Amino acid sequence: TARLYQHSSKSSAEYPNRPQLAKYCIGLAKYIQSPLLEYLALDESMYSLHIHKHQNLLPREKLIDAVQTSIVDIVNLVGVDINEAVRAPYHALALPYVCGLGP
Amino acid sequence: PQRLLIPTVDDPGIWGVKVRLGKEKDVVRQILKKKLAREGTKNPLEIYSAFQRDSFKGHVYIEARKAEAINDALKGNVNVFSNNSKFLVGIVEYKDLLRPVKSSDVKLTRGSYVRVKNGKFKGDLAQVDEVLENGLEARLKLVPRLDYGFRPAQRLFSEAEARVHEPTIRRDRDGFVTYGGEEYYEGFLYKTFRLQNLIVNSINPTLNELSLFQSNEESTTIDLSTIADSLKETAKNLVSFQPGDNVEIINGELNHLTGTVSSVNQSTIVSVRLHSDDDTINSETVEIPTSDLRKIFNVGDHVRVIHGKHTDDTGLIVEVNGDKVEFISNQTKRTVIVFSNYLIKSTDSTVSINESGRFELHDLVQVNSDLVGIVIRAQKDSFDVLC
Amino acid sequence: DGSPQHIINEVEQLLQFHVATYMDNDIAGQPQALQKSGRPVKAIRARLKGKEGRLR
Amino acid sequence: STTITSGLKYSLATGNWGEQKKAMSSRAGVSQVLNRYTYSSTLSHLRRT
Amino acid sequence: LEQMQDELIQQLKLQMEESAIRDANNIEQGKPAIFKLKLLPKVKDILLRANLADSILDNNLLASVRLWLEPLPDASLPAYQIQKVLFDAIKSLPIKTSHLRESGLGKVMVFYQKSKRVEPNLKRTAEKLISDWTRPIMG
Amino acid sequence: GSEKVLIAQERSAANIVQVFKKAAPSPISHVAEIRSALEKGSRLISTMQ
Amino acid sequence: RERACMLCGIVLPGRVFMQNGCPNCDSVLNLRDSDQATVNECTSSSFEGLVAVGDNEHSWVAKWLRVDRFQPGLYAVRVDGRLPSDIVAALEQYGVYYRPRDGSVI
Amino acid sequence: WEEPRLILDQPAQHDNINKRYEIRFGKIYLSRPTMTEADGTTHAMFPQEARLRNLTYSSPVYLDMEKSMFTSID
Amino acid sequence: SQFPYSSAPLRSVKEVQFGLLSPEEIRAISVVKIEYPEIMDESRQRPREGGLNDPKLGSIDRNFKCQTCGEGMAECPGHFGHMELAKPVFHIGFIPKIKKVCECICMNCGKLLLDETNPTMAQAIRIRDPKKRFNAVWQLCKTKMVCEADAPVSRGGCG
Amino acid sequence: FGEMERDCMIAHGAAGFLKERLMEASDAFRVHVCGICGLMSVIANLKKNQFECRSCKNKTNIYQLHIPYAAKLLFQELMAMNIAPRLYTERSG
Amino acid sequence: QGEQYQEIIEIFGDGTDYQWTLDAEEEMEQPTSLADVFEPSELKEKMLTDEDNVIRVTDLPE
Ligand SMILES: [Zn+2]
Ligand SMILES: [Zn+2]
Ligand SMILES: [Zn+2]
Ligand SMILES: [Zn+2]
Repeated sequence: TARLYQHSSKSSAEYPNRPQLAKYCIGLAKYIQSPLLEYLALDESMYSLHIHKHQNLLPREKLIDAVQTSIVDIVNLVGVDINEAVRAPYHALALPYVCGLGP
Repeated sequence: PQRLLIPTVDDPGIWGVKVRLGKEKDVVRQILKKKLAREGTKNPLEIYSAFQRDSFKGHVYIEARKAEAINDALKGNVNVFSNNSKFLVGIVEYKDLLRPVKSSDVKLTRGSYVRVKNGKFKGDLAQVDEVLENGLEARLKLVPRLDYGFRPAQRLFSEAEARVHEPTIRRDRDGFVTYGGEEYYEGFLYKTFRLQNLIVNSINPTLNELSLFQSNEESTTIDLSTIADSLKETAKNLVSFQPGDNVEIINGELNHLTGTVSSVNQSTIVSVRLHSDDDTINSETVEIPTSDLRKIFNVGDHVRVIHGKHTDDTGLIVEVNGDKVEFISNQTKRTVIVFSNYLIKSTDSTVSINESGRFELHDLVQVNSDLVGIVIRAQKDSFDVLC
Repeated sequence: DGSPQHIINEVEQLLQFHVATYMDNDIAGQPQALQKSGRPVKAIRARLKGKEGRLR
Repeated sequence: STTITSGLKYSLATGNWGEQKKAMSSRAGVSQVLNRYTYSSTLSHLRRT
Repeated sequence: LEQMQDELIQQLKLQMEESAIRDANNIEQGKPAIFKLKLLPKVKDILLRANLADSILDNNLLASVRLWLEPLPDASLPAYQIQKVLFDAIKSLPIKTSHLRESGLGKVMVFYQKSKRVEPNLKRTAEKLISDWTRPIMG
Repeated sequence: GSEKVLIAQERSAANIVQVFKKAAPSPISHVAEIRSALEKGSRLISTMQ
Repeated sequence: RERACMLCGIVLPGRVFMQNGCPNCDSVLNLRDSDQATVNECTSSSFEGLVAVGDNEHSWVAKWLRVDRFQPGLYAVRVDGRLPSDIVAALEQYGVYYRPRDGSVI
Repeated sequence: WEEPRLILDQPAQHDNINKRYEIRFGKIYLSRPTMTEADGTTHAMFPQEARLRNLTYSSPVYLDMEKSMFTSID
Repeated sequence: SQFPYSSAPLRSVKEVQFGLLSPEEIRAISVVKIEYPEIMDESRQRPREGGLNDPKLGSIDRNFKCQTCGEGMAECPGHFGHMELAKPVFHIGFIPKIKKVCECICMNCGKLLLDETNPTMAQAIRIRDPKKRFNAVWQLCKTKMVCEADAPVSRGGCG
Repeated sequence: FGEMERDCMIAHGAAGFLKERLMEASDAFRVHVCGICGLMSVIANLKKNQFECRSCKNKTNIYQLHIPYAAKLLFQELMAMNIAPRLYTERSG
Repeated sequence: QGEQYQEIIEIFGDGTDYQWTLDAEEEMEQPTSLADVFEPSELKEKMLTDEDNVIRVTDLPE
């Protein structure tokens, strides 16, 4: 997730005065601190990761649905602190995957 | 009255004389001083009035009746050039020399959205909450730019983060917060800015800033009068015509008529050849103002987007829902809905992908951990990779 | 903004002079357009004539 | 003093015997670099018209 | 000579009135005004002829010029070609106070000056013409 | 740091009358010209023909 | 420092307006007997088009600017700012009509 | 001494006082050539040093200017 | 073989046709409109768009590429822009020719002062060479100082 | 290689040597021309392999010429003075 | 003077012959739907369409 984070415009806006390698280090530290939220921050880019060896044989909608159901399962396993999600937009990434909610 | 005061033949003449730049008011004051000093003498300065205008640089206009009076008035002055660069002002120009300027805008209206010329908030849209009576400054509603301890991106004032990074916040009212000497009202900065720091015309609004400003009023973009005016201005200015374009007429006696642009002269007169069932009418060319022309888009024509999020996208028109036009793209190969004001009939794409992305053509790009490929075709926001 | 005909004539003659001396700065019977150093401006016409011109 | 100083220095350095802005349509070559290839050439250059 | 020119100009006046009536009726019937544009070249050629100015002022063709310049009741302005040709003709002819009194073109000129859909160049020319026509009255 | 030498300039003398013959394609057949220079400073003032 | 009197159109230094008042408008404005707020509301330092008049009676410019009945001196074609509503009503009480010189009214 | 007198006049009326301001040029003083360094010191210059350091072998010229303040009331 | 490959066939020039450039052609061949006198954006590289050194006009730098054709400095030929004038002006090289044409035609109704009815005019018409034809027509119509309302039957003249 | 040397090579009749001197040993350049307007206004992206004269609105009638760079400069300077030198690869009659 | 003022009024009119035309012109010069304020492809991304309100109001998991 760090290699995609360092090029994301969100990271560039967050840290305008920092080079790419600093963003790579920040991505690594954020991945260590919370892997789930770092995977969530990729948004559409997380379907291009190496998930399975034969993941290219599936239709795109099938892969997206499988990934989304896995995220819903894992997020509802973990739980979301609603006040933090309301205040910190970084933690609000898991709120659409809460059971009964959506984007 | 005002209309009766227009000049006549028997009114005193007006002469204009070129002077050095920046000394016009100095010449005016010197002429007034000499007129006052020589008043009541044997040879008084036989003039009547003298003035100058800031816009008409390098010109000083004196109202008199004799050229010798002008020579006497200019005698003893150093700002006047060596040659007698004097001319007779036409009588019709007398009213024009004293006509006012900047009338378009009686005054700045409170609540309008304006852009900032310079400063740390250079280019950010700001709402005119208050207009100072002096007219040199005005208090404005802005989006704060702070790092809380080269400028940070604009964002609504976060009181909690400000307190965490700096616990020296002061409070005076409810919803009115003072942080770092700057007054923030419910997340929006209220700071006075000078008149010379603002753009009050040709203002281009964005959905993001509009939503960010109207979010605090608990009703999304509730206000749409100035926004509609900005839409009208952008729609009128963005329309550019070319020969051979099929256009339709909105007003005038020739309303609801189709025609093809034959030639374009300047940017306000367009000669159009109309199409109709009568052959004798089809052989006539009519020059029509651009303000009463609307482009005609037929189904199945290559059109290139002028401006917007889908800029430089080409394709074939599929559905024409009046103002809104739908077309299948060429690059993304998907249907895109863009307004008809943003379309130009370009039969070929010829899109250059230079100065985009991070990838030259035929670059060997690592797709993921264990995948690699070569860029085959490049697009504005996508790439084609051969594994 | 505002149109005193004399000022229009002056500025439009200045524009005509600039466009004319951009192409031909050897116009007989009028002064040449000069650089800030005092040397005359090298027009397009002077690039094409003489021993050192484009052709020869 | 820079007027006289610069005018004299420019005219002697470049050979244009006039005002610097008036270099066009002015006499040139009034001042030249002294020839020092041999003694006789220096004498000849010092006695030239 | 002059009588033949007067007869031809009166015939042109009748043709212009008939064309204006036909175009107004067609506009009321949902059809564009085409007759005025068709008659425009002949009217332009006649107006550009300098020696016919005296006969034009004698026959009061400026009344029909005002009628063409008069906006139709649907609040639709005439074609820009008609306005430009008539303004150029007005500039090319020496219109006096008596001719203005006979024709009443000042009302339409004031309307064109005050209107905003009219081109600003036409606005400036109308202002200049109004100033020139007010010039002899006060001196 | 560059050695510069002034070259003597040759000019016609002032305050002397010189009579010349104008060429054939001209109404003038002879001319008598004098150039006048004040003794103090030796500077040209006026030319009279 | 100079300010342009909104009503009559004359231009004088602001300290002159405070200490002595407007020589022409003193019959209806009482600028000398007025505080700094009223002076600012009737004299503006932001103006354009300096005008010097020698003979008010015969100058067509003075008649066009409606200053032919005033003291000769520095005058402004356009003055930024308008008179307040209370001062306008007070002038209407005196029977004098106020015509703005801001250019926006014509 | 060709043009030894610059003259400025001002018939001030602001009590008529006709004031003439004029300056006269006097003697010319010359010196031997001198060299002024960046640190501010000065010393006599010789041509070999001027050749080596790319200086100009020149000497200052001084002129006596006398100012007088003429005034006549008439 | 010192040039990179191109699929366009290689031919030689057989004819050069001269002429004037029309405003429509100038607008059509242009790639950008020039309206900003300032050469540099903010004196911090990256020249201003719409200025006299717009990057679409071509690249004259080693490391930069043209934003119009995408080619390098060695291959890019350069591209033209246009600049709309507020008022029309004379082309300095054609002013005497404009004067002669003005003499040749009528300033009110844009027609030649003489028609083919005059046999000398017909003879002037017959010569194929445009320069000599113009010279003959000008030598004839220069004398004629009045547009003819009727035929010397109306020829369309305004008189 | 001045003008007199050019005349001497003309007098020798060696056209190939003259062409090689003035092109291969000097500013040899390659341009693209529209087959309709005959102007050097083609926008060629050789690696993208797309040619287009936007004015004439054609993509197929386009040729390449080998001309001196000074000739290209001369034609562009003429175009700057509103003259239109059109290069065609066929005769008309 | 009054007589020439009346003559000027007769020649140039008081404007009432076309004041109603001017009022109609000003009325037609003067005039909100988000479908016309921004592009549908921008409305959809910002969840501003009617279908997003239908999804948000319906009592079912999204
Ligand atoms: Zn006052
Ligand atoms: Zn290029
Ligand atoms: Zn004619
Ligand atoms: Zn072409």
